[PDB]
Amino acid sequence: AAGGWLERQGIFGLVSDAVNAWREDGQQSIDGIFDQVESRFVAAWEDDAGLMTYGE
Amino acid sequence: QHLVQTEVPRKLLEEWLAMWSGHYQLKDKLRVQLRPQRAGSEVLELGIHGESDDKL
Repeated sequence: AAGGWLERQGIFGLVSDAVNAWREDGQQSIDGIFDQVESRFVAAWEDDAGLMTYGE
Repeated sequence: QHLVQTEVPRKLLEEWLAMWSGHYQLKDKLRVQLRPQRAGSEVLELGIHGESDDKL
């Protein structure tokens, strides 16, 4: 179910791109690459979930 | 962010009915009413009203 969501939202696309770039660049530290994808994921999840207080 | 339950206003049907009235070259501006069919009822009435407030 989570995979379905990541696919639809383009996050799995970002992951594929990230891994390909990592491989092409000689498999150096994934720290920065991972951080960037994680940031996009968090933004996308927050947006789609409709995150707000109960009051809101 | 908005809830799914707030994404569909009465005005949307009014816009469609304006498109409709436009095609059929009718003059009467059609208004949409959605209220309990009587006071305190869980039964609802969707009414289409003309400029004279007649139920069409």
